[PDB]
Amino acid sequence: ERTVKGVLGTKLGMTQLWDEHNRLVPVTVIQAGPCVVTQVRTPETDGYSAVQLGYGAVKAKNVTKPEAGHFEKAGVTPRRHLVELRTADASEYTLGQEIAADVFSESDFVDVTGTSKGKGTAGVMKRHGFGGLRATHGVHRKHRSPGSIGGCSTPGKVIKGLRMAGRMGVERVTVQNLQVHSVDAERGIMLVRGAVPGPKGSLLVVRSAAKKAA
Amino acid sequence: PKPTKGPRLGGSPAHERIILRNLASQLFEHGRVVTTVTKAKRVRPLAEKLINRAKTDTVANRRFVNRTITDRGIVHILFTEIGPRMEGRDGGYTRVTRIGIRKGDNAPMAVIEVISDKVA
Amino acid sequence: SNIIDEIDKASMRDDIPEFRPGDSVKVHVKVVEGSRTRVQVFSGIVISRTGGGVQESFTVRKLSFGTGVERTFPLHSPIIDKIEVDRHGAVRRAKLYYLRGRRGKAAKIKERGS
Amino acid sequence: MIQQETRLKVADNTGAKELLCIRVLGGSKRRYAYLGDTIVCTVKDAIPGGNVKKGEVVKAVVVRTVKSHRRPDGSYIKFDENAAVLLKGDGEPRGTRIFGPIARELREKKFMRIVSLAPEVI
Amino acid sequence: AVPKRKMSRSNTRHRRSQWKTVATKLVTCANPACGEKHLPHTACPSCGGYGPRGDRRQVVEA
RNA sequence: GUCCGAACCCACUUCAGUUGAAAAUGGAGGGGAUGAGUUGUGGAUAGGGGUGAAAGGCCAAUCAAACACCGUGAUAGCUGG
RNA sequence: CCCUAAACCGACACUGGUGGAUAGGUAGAGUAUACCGAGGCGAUCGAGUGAAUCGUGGUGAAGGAACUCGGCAAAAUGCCC
RNA sequence: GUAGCGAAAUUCCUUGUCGGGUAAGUUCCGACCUGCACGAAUGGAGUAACGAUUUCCCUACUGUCUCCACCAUGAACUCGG
RNA sequence: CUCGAUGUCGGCUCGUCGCAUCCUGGGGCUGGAGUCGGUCCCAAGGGUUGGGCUGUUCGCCCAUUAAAGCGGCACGCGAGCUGGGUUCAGAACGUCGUGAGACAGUUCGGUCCCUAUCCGCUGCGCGCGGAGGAAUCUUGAGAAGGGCUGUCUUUAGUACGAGAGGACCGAGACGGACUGACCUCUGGUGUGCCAGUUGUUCUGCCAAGAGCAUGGCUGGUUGGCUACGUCGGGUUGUGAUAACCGCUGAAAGCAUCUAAGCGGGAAGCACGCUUCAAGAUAAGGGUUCCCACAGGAGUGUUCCUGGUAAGGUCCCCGAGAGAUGAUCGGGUUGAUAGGCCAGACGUGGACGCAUCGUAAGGUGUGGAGCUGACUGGUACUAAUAGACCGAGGACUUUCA
Ligand SMILES: [Mg+2]
Ligand SMILES: [Mg+2]
Ligand SMILES: [Mg+2]
Ligand SMILES: [Mg+2]
Ligand SMILES: [Mg+2]
Ligand SMILES: [Mg+2]
Ligand SMILES: [Mg+2]
Ligand SMILES: [Mg+2]
Ligand SMILES: [Mg+2]
Ligand SMILES: [Mg+2]
Ligand SMILES: [Mg+2]
Ligand SMILES: [Mg+2]
Ligand SMILES: [Mg+2]
Ligand SMILES: [Mg+2]
Ligand SMILES: [Mg+2]
Ligand SMILES: [Mg+2]
Ligand SMILES: [Mg+2]
Ligand SMILES: [Mg+2]
Ligand SMILES: [Mg+2]
Ligand SMILES: [Mg+2]
Ligand SMILES: [Mg+2]
Ligand SMILES: [Mg+2]
Ligand SMILES: [Mg+2]
Ligand SMILES: [Mg+2]
Ligand SMILES: [Mg+2]
Ligand SMILES: [Mg+2]
Ligand SMILES: [Mg+2]
Ligand SMILES: [Mg+2]
Ligand SMILES: [Mg+2]
Ligand SMILES: [Mg+2]
Ligand SMILES: [Mg+2]
Ligand SMILES: [Mg+2]
Ligand SMILES: [Mg+2]
Ligand SMILES: [Mg+2]
Ligand SMILES: [Mg+2]
Ligand SMILES: [Mg+2]
Ligand SMILES: [Mg+2]
Ligand SMILES: [Mg+2]
Ligand SMILES: [Mg+2]
Ligand SMILES: [Mg+2]
Ligand SMILES: [Mg+2]
Ligand SMILES: [Mg+2]
Ligand SMILES: [Mg+2]
Ligand SMILES: [Mg+2]
Ligand SMILES: [Mg+2]
Ligand SMILES: [Mg+2]
Ligand SMILES: [Mg+2]
Ligand SMILES: [Mg+2]
Ligand SMILES: [Mg+2]
Ligand SMILES: [Mg+2]
Ligand SMILES: [Mg+2]
Ligand SMILES: [Mg+2]
Ligand SMILES: [Mg+2]
Ligand SMILES: [Mg+2]
Ligand SMILES: [Mg+2]
Ligand SMILES: [Mg+2]
Ligand SMILES: [Mg+2]
Ligand SMILES: [Mg+2]
Ligand SMILES: [Mg+2]
Ligand SMILES: [Mg+2]
Ligand SMILES: [Zn+2]
Repeated sequence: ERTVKGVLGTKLGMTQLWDEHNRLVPVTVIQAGPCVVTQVRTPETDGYSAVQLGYGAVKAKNVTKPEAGHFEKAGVTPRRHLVELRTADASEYTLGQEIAADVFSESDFVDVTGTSKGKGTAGVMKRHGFGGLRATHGVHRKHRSPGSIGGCSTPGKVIKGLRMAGRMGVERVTVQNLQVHSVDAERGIMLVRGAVPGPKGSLLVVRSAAKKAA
Repeated sequence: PKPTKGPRLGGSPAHERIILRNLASQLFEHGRVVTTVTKAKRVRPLAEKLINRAKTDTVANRRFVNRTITDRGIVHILFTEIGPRMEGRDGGYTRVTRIGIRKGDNAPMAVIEVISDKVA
Repeated sequence: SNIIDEIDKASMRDDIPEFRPGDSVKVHVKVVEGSRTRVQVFSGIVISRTGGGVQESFTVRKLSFGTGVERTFPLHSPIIDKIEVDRHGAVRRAKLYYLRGRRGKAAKIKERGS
Repeated sequence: MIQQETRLKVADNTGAKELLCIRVLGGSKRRYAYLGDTIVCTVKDAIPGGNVKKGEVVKAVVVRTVKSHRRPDGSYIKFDENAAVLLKGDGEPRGTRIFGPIARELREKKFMRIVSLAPEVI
Repeated sequence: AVPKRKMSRSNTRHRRSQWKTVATKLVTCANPACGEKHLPHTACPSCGGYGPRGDRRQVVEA
């Protein structure tokens, strides 16, 4: 239903600059390199409109015959990552079209989606902000404990969705309304004001801000 | 070199420090050592740093190597035999090869040796 | 990487003097006040230098009206019109935090080359 | 950061010498007060000849925090003691002299008398 | 806690059948004069050798 | 029958242990430490009795009357089979 | 032959108990504590692994008892002149 | 029921009343006397010194807490017994 | 019901539900002029503070806040914690009793065990299936989360008001609490890095070093982790509604929001935002890839073995992943890790030499030496070499 611009990139790290008001801004550096249109989804064939973009360098010996055939139909050289962008104007893209970082200008607000850093199995105190018990005052081997996990006979069960220990991180995260600080289109570099999910070297999807701004 | 992230060898970081120093000294004394996979892979960087220091022969270098090792026969071997052997070798003075497992505790063993042939 | 460094090179200055922690330093800082812009001087002893590219920063400690005030400036901040080095101290470390617990002659640094 | 039970020195000539923070004003569950933040305090120490008496519940504005204060230009200011200036309930100092350096954070459209009376504003 | 009831034979066997190992895989020695099985990326027990057919090295004198 | 403090004797608090390393302990502190001190060796007091700076405490790891054997296959308007 | 114990009393080759004697150096008041000597050991399942969690230690911005039944625990103090 | 003491290891009502201490004090501290239901060797009222006793306060100090984070270890986890 | 034990008061921790709503949202009536209120109708989305006293719950008080809601869940919650109270044994007071003793009187002290089998819940895998075998990108039936709010300026000293006082409806700026990610900044950590240093023992000694004492201690500190930090978010809105307000309008010549019919109307409902999702066995969709093998018994050809294609897995090097599985990347057609070279960070001026000093030591040579995680290069070392699995034109029927 919505029209979205988008590009694929790599998280390179964070730096800082001072804007025109001499305010220190933290910027994430994104190698928002060349993306090619590798497939176009239309309501006639796939039931929805989207653009499957390809981004990244790949060793030809690491691409398979199915992947080689997909890219050969697209007419492009193989890319490492294939990501679909849901946009109402997917009909304006052609197969093999080159999409660069200059899709966004110097003050665009963007949504950045990435897979966040992983923490392994975290306890209730770290992954859910639980307070344990006191360090002293009699507490008996339950300092970082979840406390109670339910009631009594009624109901004789733990309710679904109770917050417990478990593996946290490595999940899809979108940060909204991030201001594009700058775009260097010739070298495919994007300075975005703020912090984005994921470790350095992780794939990022930069899209138009769904809620425009705040 | 780099720290070891997880729990240390021997039940304490001090004991791992000592174990790695002794293992590097024994590797230099004998040329090869059968020392389980993790110990060999953990002592490779320290031993390679020591050999690289021993490549250039000065009194300050010998004293710095003698900070580690602490056995002057091993220092003599390292600055007289092992060090000159790697004049044209830029890194990679040792190699590790898996050897099997120990019967008693299933510990995967390995052999770490100092490269024996001249590069030239 | 090196791309980060080359991006940061555009925010660096080249008029920064050569000073260490322990040096006496005058920092001319432009303050915006109403419609006016003025330059206010913060004079004191450099007690730290946290390094690295455009993230370089230094802390200056001053003794004003019977109380200590420390200010941490990013070395390449645009708010600094200039930095002047008055004395070159003689210290034995890179972080002069012990000076927070001193006053008087015990707070004065030597002069380099004395 | 100033929280409840923090004891601050007084940068005024009101005769008070020490204040105990009873409450940090500005919203429910509010934890800490920084430079320019108003707190409710009790006078733990007072000059025997003075207009402010020990055990009085007053309002103060925080200057001179020990911790640090970030500024938008990326710089930080830091002091050696926690200090406060007593107020008359309208935002105007009870005293007539301000001692020690004063944070520029007080000059955010709010506390003009304290800035004018300050010997140094940093 | 303590088990409330004796576990049934079906459930006991369901859990117990998963306590199992895998067979060691083994690879043929690249040395033509040995041809004996050894572990992958491990020196051969029978000849003490390692490497491809072209460039062999001796790891164990055994 | 001074003070601080080891050995030694004890056991105030806390943490651990609680299918323990241990049927009463361990770690960290704590009290006494020339005295009404502590300890080795041998000895004396025996069950309605002993001994007790006194808690019904202790008398061979459950003492408001030890343990063993015997009366004895006690008796139980009670429970179980 | 063992003997502040793997051989004794503890059902054990048991982090407990068990009387006496010899008992050196440097630092120290010291038989405390630290590192060593005479001498004796490496301890009787191991190898790995940055999960949570429990135990045992360590550090900590600003605040400083707001914790809690209670300053429990810890910190602070500490020695000689 | 004397001297002396008294909302007390005793006071039900009771968080009695008044004062002090706190920003705020059912506890505490000094009184009052209305002693449910003190009292003179089952001693009364005091008392320097002493107390791992109980209670209240001040200061120092701190991860007790705001509000937890990080480090190493014995288990936990994986492999072989 | 339970005495061959259903542990009990208060608190902590973790919640979830109701609405009889404390705040925020909508409305009717007012003895509603305005600012404020009172009252009862909707409404459970979010929120609903920190302390003093007391074992308390309760309550009084202090300082706030938009508000400091009332209840249920074995007066929720001790195989989650505490143990202050209460119901053990010691002891004392008052009182009662001749006494042993007693008290829903007070007073000080007083062992809280458990390695989780099943359901439940939080996470992570293996298997089979998804009518050939695969790779890659996806749809969304459905599921989960999120939903809080203040102050100031302006409109406007306007409307209202005798004055005092003082708006609705709109616009904007800055916050409190909560929460997601992140480590550029600040702060913390640091068993690793540099330095200093006490005691001792050792490397024969000088010099230079090493072991131990909590990393002996002390001062800093990159990377990682992290909050005390930094960025972002709640939404503008849409559809049907609630209380309520109506339009037209009879039955009932009038009247009537209702009976026909049409419409406004809330933080609530369903969407909008984020996330999971085809075991959704209804097992979906697009694109791409490999394809008519071999041998037996056969009985509509069936079916079973065997070697393969596309593709994978074992194995090895690792991390941006991790308890283990798993995930992700690399494996010589190679920068995956280590080493090496260079730089950055960190430390703070190595050894040796020269010189000054009786010596401890100072100065120079010289931002020296050392140095982890960060960066860029570089096959020197290790990723050797090999195995194993994996279709067959893929059941059947009717259409076209
Ligand atoms: Mg806590
Ligand atoms: Mg604990
Ligand atoms: Mg329970
Ligand atoms: Mg580490
Ligand atoms: Mg171990
Ligand atoms: Mg050590
Ligand atoms: Mg630096
Ligand atoms: Mg089962
Ligand atoms: Mg004595
Ligand atoms: Mg004494
Ligand atoms: Mg005794
Ligand atoms: Mg006898
Ligand atoms: Mg008795
Ligand atoms: Mg007995
Ligand atoms: Mg009896
Ligand atoms: Mg009898
Ligand atoms: Mg008879
Ligand atoms: Mg023994
Ligand atoms: Mg002996
Ligand atoms: Mg025995
Ligand atoms: Mg004894
Ligand atoms: Mg001695
Ligand atoms: Mg000793
Ligand atoms: Mg000896
Ligand atoms: Mg012996
Ligand atoms: Mg053992
Ligand atoms: Mg052993
Ligand atoms: Mg044994
Ligand atoms: Mg530190
Ligand atoms: Mg602290
Ligand atoms: Mg501090
Ligand atoms: Mg203080
Ligand atoms: Mg309190
Ligand atoms: Mg208090
Ligand atoms: Mg409290
Ligand atoms: Mg204590
Ligand atoms: Mg202590
Ligand atoms: Mg009473
Ligand atoms: Mg009273
Ligand atoms: Mg009073
Ligand atoms: Mg008489
Ligand atoms: Mg009496
Ligand atoms: Mg009498
Ligand atoms: Mg007395
Ligand atoms: Mg096992
Ligand atoms: Mg039963
Ligand atoms: Mg209602
Ligand atoms: Mg709700
Ligand atoms: Mg209950
Ligand atoms: Mg009790
Ligand atoms: Mg009694
Ligand atoms: Mg009587
Ligand atoms: Mg759906
Ligand atoms: Mg960094
Ligand atoms: Mg730091
Ligand atoms: Mg010397
Ligand atoms: Mg110490
Ligand atoms: Mg850091
Ligand atoms: Mg009408
Ligand atoms: Mg379902
Ligand atoms: Zn072979």
